[PDB]
Amino acid sequence: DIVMTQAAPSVPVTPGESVSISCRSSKSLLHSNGYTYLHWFLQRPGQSPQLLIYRVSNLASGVPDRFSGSGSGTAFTLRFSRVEAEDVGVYYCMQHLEYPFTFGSGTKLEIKRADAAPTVSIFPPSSEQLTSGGASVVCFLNNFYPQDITVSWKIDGAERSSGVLNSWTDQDSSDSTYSMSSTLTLTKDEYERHSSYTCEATHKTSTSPITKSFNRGE
Amino acid sequence: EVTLQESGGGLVQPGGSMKLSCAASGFTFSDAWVDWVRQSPGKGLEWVAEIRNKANNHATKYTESVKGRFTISRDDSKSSVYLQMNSLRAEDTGIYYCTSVPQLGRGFAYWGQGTLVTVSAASTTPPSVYPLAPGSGGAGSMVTLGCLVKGYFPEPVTVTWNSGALSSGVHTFPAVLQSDLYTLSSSVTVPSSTWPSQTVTCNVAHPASSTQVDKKIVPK
Ligand SMILES: C[N@H+]1[C@H]2CC[C@@H]1[C@@H](C(=O)[O-])[C@@H](OC(=O)c1cccc(O)c1)C2
Repeated sequence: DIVMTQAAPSVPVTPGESVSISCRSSKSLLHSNGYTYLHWFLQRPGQSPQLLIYRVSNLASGVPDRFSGSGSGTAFTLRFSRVEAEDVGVYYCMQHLEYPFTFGSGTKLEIKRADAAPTVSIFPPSSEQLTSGGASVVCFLNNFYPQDITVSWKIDGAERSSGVLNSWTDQDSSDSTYSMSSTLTLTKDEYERHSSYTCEATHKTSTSPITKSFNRGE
Repeated sequence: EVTLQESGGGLVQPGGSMKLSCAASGFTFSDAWVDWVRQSPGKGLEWVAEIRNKANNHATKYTESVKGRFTISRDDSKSSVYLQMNSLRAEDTGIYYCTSVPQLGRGFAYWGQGTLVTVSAASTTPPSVYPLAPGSGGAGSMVTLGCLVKGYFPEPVTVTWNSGALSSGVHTFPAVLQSDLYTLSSSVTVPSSTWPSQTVTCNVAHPASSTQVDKKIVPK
């Protein structure tokens, strides 16, 4: 099997500048007919892959002029003349020379922007859920940057770790921010033994934790 | 207008069998070579199988891990290609996409939207949908509302706000799985001059169970 290598798992870049992504093949992709069988694909979050460049340097129809490709033998490069915020996604190279056809692991393009503090919202269980015997407390930490953030849950001051469900969105294609959802799963019974519920976030935009809480007894 | 459309995915029992279909249009299907590629966490994109055109004797090629279990075929009179999968294992779980090489040297020029295959002995279960309204009072300029979707299986569920009318400040997070099955949340941020004066509704559809639920977000 031909091994396709994309060293960088991701590359940070600021909108407006040019950047390149590289790919290497364990074997020459030059065919007898004289064509070099290496293609580049883009996969935006939640969508199917899409062809950008076929056979090293041919732009597919509909692909923006800012993309170009180069290389030969076993080293290839994908360049952006000017990067745009909407270029967020994962870029894959693929050899189409021998079976089985193989893909590189991909390189995610990350757009750098100004720091953005998360907007934190906490939500007590809906009464509909309580009548059902459940008590999920939800916390949304939205539109922040950079991507790393830490969330802590406190119940009456003491930290809880089990029963916490965390989910993250990909970088937004328009404002380049990230968002996170954190859910504390409790039973109606557990929920009622306590009163203070706290969603605490630690992000680089603040020295002290961002704190949001409410009290069941209200 | 070029398009490839897959169908036939869903929940399937381990050791069971399933057939995926791909319908083409907008290009000379009979000249094209058609392939299936799947995607899963860990392996990323993985080539699965290929069937050539008639001039090339309809020859098939398969990746090692599916040889003997999967069978690819095509029907040019219907501009379709099929992927028959037998003895399904948990490792076959993933998104399957149909793609084609329309002409020599073109690469995988066209791709379908993909269809999710989940191999599991668990059973289909509909979701419960809970509206999430703010505790305190707004103001202040913007208000964030939410929708909690839990207890369903398998994926996916589609969530929209006001039947699609509200799309801008929406974040629908990836589902999380544990003992209560899948739990997914979605939030929407709107001006405080929009809610609660105007009606904000969460619309949830779970194809697998044919469940549809519309829950209004009311001030608590
Ligand atoms: C190294 N080659 C070999 C194996 C992969 C790649 C590919 C290529 O050369 O493009 C193949 O052929 C097609 O995919 C093809 C050929 C004729 C018509 C058509 O629609 C598609 C021939």
